[PDB]
Amino acid sequence: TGYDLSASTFSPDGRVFQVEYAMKAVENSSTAIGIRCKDGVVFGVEKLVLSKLYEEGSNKRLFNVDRHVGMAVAGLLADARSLADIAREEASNFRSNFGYNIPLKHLADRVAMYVHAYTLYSAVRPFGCSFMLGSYSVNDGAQLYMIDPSGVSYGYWGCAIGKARQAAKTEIEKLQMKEMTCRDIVKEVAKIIYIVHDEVKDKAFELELSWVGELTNGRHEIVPKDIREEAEKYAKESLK
Amino acid sequence: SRRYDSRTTIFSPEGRLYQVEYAMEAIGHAGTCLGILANDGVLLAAERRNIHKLLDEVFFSEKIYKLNEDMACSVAGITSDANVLTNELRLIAQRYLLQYQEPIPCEQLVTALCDIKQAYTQFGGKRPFGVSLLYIGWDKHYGFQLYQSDPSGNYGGWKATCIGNNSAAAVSMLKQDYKEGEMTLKSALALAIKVLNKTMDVSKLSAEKVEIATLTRENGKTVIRVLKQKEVEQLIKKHEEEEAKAEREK
Amino acid sequence: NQYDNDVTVWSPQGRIHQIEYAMEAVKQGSATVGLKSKTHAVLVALKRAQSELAAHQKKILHVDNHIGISIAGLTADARLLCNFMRQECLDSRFVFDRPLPVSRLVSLIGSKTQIPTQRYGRRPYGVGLLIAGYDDMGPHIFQTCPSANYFDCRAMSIGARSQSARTYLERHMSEFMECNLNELVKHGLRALRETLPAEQDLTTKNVSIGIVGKDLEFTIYDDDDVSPFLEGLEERP
Amino acid sequence: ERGYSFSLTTFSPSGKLVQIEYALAAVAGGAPSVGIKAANGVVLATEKKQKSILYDERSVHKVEPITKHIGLVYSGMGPDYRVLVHRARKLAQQYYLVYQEPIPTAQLVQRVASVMQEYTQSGGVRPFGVSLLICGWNEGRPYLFQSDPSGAYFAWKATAMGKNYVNGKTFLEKRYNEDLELEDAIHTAILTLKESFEGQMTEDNIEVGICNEAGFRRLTPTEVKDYLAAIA
Amino acid sequence: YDRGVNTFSPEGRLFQVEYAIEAIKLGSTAIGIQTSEGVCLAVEKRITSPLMEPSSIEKIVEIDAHIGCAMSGLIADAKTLIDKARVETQNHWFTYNETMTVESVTQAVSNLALQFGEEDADPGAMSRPFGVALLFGGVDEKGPQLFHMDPSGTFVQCDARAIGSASEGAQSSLQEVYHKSMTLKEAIKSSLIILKQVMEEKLNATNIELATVQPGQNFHMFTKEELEEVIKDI
Amino acid sequence: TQNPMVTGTSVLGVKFEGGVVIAADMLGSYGSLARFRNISRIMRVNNSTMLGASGDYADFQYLKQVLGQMVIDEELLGDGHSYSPRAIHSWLTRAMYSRRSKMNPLWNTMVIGGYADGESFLGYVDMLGVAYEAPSLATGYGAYLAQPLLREVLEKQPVLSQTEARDLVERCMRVLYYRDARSYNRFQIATVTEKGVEIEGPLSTETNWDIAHMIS
Amino acid sequence: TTIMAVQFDGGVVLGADSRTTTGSYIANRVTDKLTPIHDRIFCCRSGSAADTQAVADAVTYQLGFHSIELNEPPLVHTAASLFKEMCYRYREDLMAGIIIAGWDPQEGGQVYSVPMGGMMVRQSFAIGGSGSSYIYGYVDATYREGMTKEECLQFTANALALAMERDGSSGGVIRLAAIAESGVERQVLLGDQIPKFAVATL
Amino acid sequence: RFSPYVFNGGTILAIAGEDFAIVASDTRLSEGFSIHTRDSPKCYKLTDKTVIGCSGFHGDCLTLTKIIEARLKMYKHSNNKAMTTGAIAAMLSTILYSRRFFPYYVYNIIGGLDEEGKGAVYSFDPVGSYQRDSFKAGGSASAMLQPLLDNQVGFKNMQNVEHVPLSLDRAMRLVKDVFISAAERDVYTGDALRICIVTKEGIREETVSLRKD
Amino acid sequence: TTTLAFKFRHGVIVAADSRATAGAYIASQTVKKVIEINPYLLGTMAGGAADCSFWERLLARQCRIYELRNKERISVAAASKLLANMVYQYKGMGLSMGTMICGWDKRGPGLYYVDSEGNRISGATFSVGSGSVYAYGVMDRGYSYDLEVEQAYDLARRAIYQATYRDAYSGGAVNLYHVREDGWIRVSSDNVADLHEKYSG
Repeated sequence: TGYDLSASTFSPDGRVFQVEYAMKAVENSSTAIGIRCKDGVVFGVEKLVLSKLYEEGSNKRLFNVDRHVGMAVAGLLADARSLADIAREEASNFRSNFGYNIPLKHLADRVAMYVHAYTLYSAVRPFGCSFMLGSYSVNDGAQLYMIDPSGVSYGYWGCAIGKARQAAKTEIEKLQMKEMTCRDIVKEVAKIIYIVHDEVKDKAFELELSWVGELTNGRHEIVPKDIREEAEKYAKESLK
Repeated sequence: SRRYDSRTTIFSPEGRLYQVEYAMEAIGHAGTCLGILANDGVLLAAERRNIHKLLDEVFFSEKIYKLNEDMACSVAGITSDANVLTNELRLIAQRYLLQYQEPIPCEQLVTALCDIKQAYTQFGGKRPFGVSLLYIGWDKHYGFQLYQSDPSGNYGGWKATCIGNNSAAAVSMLKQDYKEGEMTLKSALALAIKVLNKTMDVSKLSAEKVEIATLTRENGKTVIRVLKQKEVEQLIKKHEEEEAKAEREK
Repeated sequence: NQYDNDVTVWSPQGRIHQIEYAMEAVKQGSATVGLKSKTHAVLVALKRAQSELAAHQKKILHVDNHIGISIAGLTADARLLCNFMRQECLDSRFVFDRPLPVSRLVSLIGSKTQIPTQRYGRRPYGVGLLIAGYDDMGPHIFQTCPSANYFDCRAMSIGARSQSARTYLERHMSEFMECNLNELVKHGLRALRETLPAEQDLTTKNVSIGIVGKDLEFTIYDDDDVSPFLEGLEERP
Repeated sequence: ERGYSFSLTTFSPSGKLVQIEYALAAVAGGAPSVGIKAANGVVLATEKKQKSILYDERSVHKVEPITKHIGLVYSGMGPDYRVLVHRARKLAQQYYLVYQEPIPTAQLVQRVASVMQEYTQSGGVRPFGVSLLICGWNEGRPYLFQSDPSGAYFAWKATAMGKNYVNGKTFLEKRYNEDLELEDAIHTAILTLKESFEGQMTEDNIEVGICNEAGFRRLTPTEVKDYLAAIA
Repeated sequence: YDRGVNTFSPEGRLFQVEYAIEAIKLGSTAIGIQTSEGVCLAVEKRITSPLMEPSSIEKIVEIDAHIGCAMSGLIADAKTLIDKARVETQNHWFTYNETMTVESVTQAVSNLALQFGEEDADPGAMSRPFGVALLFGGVDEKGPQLFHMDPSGTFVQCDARAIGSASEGAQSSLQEVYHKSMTLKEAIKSSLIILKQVMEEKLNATNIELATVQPGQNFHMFTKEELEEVIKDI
Repeated sequence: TQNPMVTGTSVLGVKFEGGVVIAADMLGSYGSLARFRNISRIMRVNNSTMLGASGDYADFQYLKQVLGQMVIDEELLGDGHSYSPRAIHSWLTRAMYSRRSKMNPLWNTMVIGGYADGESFLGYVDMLGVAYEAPSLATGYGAYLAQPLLREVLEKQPVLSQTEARDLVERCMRVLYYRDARSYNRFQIATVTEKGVEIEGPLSTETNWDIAHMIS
Repeated sequence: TTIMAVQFDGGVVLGADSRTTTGSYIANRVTDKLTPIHDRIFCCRSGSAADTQAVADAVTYQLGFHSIELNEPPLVHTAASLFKEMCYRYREDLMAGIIIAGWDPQEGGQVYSVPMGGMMVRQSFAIGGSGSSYIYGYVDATYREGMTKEECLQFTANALALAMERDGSSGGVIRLAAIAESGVERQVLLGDQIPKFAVATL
Repeated sequence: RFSPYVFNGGTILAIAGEDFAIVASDTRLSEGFSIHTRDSPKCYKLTDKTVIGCSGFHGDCLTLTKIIEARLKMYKHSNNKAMTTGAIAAMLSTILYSRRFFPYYVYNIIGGLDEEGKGAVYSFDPVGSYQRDSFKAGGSASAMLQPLLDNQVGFKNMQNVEHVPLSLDRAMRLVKDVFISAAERDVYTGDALRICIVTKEGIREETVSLRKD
Repeated sequence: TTTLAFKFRHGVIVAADSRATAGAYIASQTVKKVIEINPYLLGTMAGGAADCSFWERLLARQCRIYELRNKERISVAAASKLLANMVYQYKGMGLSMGTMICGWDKRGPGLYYVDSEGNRISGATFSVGSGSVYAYGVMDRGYSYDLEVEQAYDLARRAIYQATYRDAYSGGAVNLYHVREDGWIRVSSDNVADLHEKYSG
């Protein structure tokens, strides 16, 4: 008590236990991974099937916040939707005030500042969501920034957020993703997400996968269906 | 904010209000103020506690202020609350003067102050002004008239009253030795000296320890005169002489 | 403790106890089973009454001619959100002269319900909405939990004792889509029937439906006009 | 930003503002300072004990002016002192704008006292943790004012805030004259500062401001060490 | 203090609203019966002392010429809601040249109900829920109607309802003696006999307030002579 | 907007089977001065809706920016839907009416062509907020020069082929160039059909001046 | 005053007249009408002097802060768009015409015009000011695409000299500034150096 | 200077029969000296028992029509029943006065059936004064239509003439003839006509060609 | 536009023409120029018909609220003051309304006048409208406080007939209202042509 009741107070050592609980709430959620390559940035997010009565593509953890920026989220999904709305509002403001699409670096910086702004007052609580934003530009290339619930944004060759994030990171380290090809990296993302998924822990599951990059003409999009079955078959084969 | 609020603007289980009770207690251990009425004027006796030799003491009065052209005040308690209260009282008194082209009646100004103090106790979430106010003045409707107000917002009209330490003893001395309707300025002054000597017996009557003020009506003009240090010495000498005479006759 | 007396607090387990209380309240609400076909979507709710004397207060609200909702939880918050959604629908019809699509309506209400999860001293709307609507992309069924999170669903059951209805929906979800309107409403009615125990009966005087179709505007049916639907119904399993 | 509307400062059962007492304790724990009056001016002195010489003690200043005729020093927290002196500067500038005459020191101290009282009685705010020694000259007269975190103020011929402040007050009382000159005032102030410096004062460690009919001006280390040499 | 105004229970409900319902059962006993020939409202006055004027003790209020209301609970808090309901009905009349329907009046009252908080809206708003249960009896295009307004905002249309100190038990007995084809005279007789049976004290014309709404006549409140005329047979 | 400072002249548009065609000159006139002569006064809402604009050009730029931003928002929603040309027409109408209601209107007259669900739509809105749909539409002086000929030929042939519509629009642009001071010999034409939206770059019109020798 | 900007292959050349008149009297006979927003972006201002100064200063503020946020130099199109928004939002009381030109790594030498009203469009050659009307023929008959730095400078100087000697609201000296990857270099043409043309004395 | 109002033309007429209501209007939209289109009916059906005829400034016409639609929907949701003709008239009058200081430059006619199966025609003004009359014509040619309606439908200023209540066929023939007459002398009307028949059987829409000029 | 009203021993009589014109054109000849605020309170419309109707309806709503709150019929003076304040708060805003309100209250018959200018005047006789200047003549020359009911009726009818005949903005039919203790009674609604033929013969 007193040191973990609000985000406006330090621990006797100077810690923020509300933000730590937000980190817990984003860790215990389903996995979400984002891999950037020399010609694209891909996202593969893991969807928990509460019941088969749901639709495929329901409660998407993948948002399209700008014409060329995606958003893979984990944690509280309503909070993720609100943050995606804020991100697209910021992108709209930048487009109106500067006449061109916002760069991913400044977008992520502004969104992280906004997130941190709601981690300072007792009148609000820190966001229970972490999110990775991927974009592409002709002059910048493929870009991918991961953002914590605390409000820290860093560029990641490849990041994972969720329960099996560290395992996904470690096994994918064998991939030299910084100069790879987006199409095959989609299949490798399907692979890694299948291995890091715990079938015993979650018997029912689904995958939402997408990329943005030069093959997309620099506009964020979902994976075409045919590539979806082909990547699914590759992942099934890699399950061995 | 529920846990960390002080909620000073709510009731109490037994019906009292702890904040005003604590304010009154603090005023009780605060400085001594006395107001008295005479047939030709009204007198104030204020006691200053911090009397270090390092004081510049250049001010005409410390706890006694002039609300407007024809009314003076004596404060008891927190002097910063006293300053902000006094200049608010001056502001509203001059506001009435502007609005009506007539000196603001003392009862009017006291009622307005008690209204704002009561409202500040009523809500706002802030600790109440822990300062007691004792107002003297002259008006067209009642002339010489003095009131004592409380931080709770309650006021009363008195012929003479005292606030501070030994308030009960002081008011007993007034009830015993005040000649209603037959109190001249000299006898009123002597009674005020008696009270100042008795209600604060520790650190017996000293010239620099207290300040004396008078308010009279000369030629239709309200005159507020602060008795100088030589005057206070004269009061001390007169009190010593009269006490010696009374004891020798005893 | 102190992790359950406020909305802006973080539990050590990573949860909000007020959200848990709201999601308990939505289950404590009355039974409502909604489902859809390839062309039509129908909500079936059983209207609880405070006593036998009460007339089984309506749980299905008419938010638009093509969209309808059913509530489970706080009635006042449900009514407030229903007014807010119908204001959005009329705003869309006034601005773009088109029916506001169901998916965007549900996203907008989710965004609206997200703000109380962050605002200090602000409570979540303790009511769950089953939204049945029809638009250019066919019928759609959504369940907006008081947790501010919406789920697109073919067939959802909310309220107390909903596990039997949920099992029925999971069993027959393969055949919900291709059956016609009367078979669809019969399947929903049988799910609501299995919701309740054997001794109680699916009486016509305490059950209501709200159905929207390809050509059918969202219309609500009550005791007298659900009687043709309550024809040939099998006894309680 | 919401803003708490409940005053953090509250009346204790005895009526004592124990929070204000803790503010005064923080003042005492802060760096000491002294102020003294002469027959024709005021002298303010204080010590700036930084860490090891890696700090550029010249870069930062502790004695601050408000106008050409008013200066002040503090004992307590520098963060509070900065905002307080900045607000006092604004108040003096506003008064000069309105009345086209220099701020009297008494009125400026009254405004600062009103600001402190507003801080103490308002909600969502901490009381200031400083005690100000304010020197001023107006109408051919000197003025030195003590202002406490409680919001009150006094006109003190000599004062000493900080550690050993009561002993500093007694020492000033013993070594204070009614009709001393500015030179005697500087001698007394430096004598008190060295008697309560605890660590072999230096011209850099002592910063002094003088206020007289010529205005207020801060003594540079040259004449500072000159006076320390003359006083020994 | 500690607990807020927007705090639920571990089982998922507002214990403040539960306290409001408890205060509802602390309120005065009221009875309302709707029939095909109108609707009747009754309430026990709970006279404290004979010095208190029975005129100022009236729990039945006119919302419009065709609507009457019975209040139980914080009678002081109920008058603000009654004024709001009347002004809303008159606004509806001013806008649409027709008398506002009783159901819409009840829905609007529910809209006003459960709208409070510390920092959730304009500061000049409510802090606590209304602690009054209401019975809206009226006549409109849908014939005679009767609505139970719960302070929870869970408005109900009910043929007959008893609320207050003796709400339960008395409501069951009223239901047992209530039928679906009763006349207005039968309704008032049944309500009066049930109220007399459940009275905590010996009742007379100075212990009860009676009013009715008819399909033809407007909202009429039973004076003392007609009260004695209808109570002498019971 | 109080006064239009730079103004583009009329915009023409008709509907044929399975699509619509719109045209407008590429000149932005600063009153009587033709400062800009290659700007685009036609904005593409999406692959099914397109706008042609007259009146002030700054207000047109602002309107294009807002419409593009809101279409981007709709695309980002990803609900599988698309704003119909009817919806675009209604939203422009409502924005114009709100803008006049604040007594700061938009000095622009817009023609909204589109083709969705096998329906060719051609909407007309103005600064003052009047809205309607017609088989033939023309703003400004085109409403007096081309719109009469448009209406006559459309009454003669209720439905005309795509090439017939293109030829008719070319002739009407020729007439406007002859008899309008704010026109330009080079104009931009565009078509909205089932394949999508196509803007046929800069195009010119043939001019006949044989009557210039008839003066005597 | 009169302002003239032309882009060359890899950069831009801008020029402005040095006359500002409060009626028939010249307020400033050497006034500067080309202001560096950034190291490779300049704005040619015309119209209300106070409006131009306020707009230029506000744009310098906002674009500098935006460039610091991006950690990268801005773009000519971005600056021109921000001028467009600023002028459109205040077209009622801000009455000015600004030519926005310069070089950026991604697009190269580019010129935009935002006259009174708040509208943005790119032009190979941009002309503004009260004296802008008299030189449309000369620029149309003299300017051809594919020019180099020096010949753009000479052509701009000639056009601005014609405008200033034919316009009573323009005169004094002419300030030229060439912006490219090499940097910004600015010169003033005064008196004899200004290109004087033949006069039809009879 | 900017003029917020412009007269787009159009004529609206309505006759309230004993068991039916007829509301007819040309489909000519005008602006200054140019005609825009030959199809823009001024009649808009709210319910099966109420239709509105709105003429004048077309922008205000469209916005007011959509406002009436929105208020109809809100009232329908609130009261769980459709709106009566008198309720719609009062609501539209309140809406008109809500813009008292920015008047709607529109003329409105409320044609419908009440609960008693009786025709009801309500005339309005730009500000919101309304009443119920058996027959009313408004718009461009109100002055050219009112005397003929008064003499024929109301049988006003006639001797030795008994008062037969008008039938549907008589009303239809009369409205067709009166617009035939109006399209000649008035320039703001003609080239088409849309007629809405409000009866217990529903709303019947009939289109008739007029003077194509 | 022509309305008249006058009190006398047996109550108050209000008469009004039924012609409303939109400029030089008669818009309608059946306008109910007398507004029934309550079954016991009457108003009129003169000048802006829509403004008069809206303000009379709002006054009706306000007085219904007051009656429900205070269990008393609203005083005519109180209603007049409330309407005067309501109109006066929007003075100089283009409002052109003027009306007299009469009724029976605790102080017997009572007639007050209010206008868009905020002028609230009591009195015995009033008339406002285009032809009110004419109605003054007949009303004042035939008025008596002790007139019988029929004499009041035909005096009001004759005054309205004269006003409608001489003026051109007044005509159609006369609407006659008698306000007594219980409330108002629609005395008659007579066409001006029938009135003219009756008065001529």
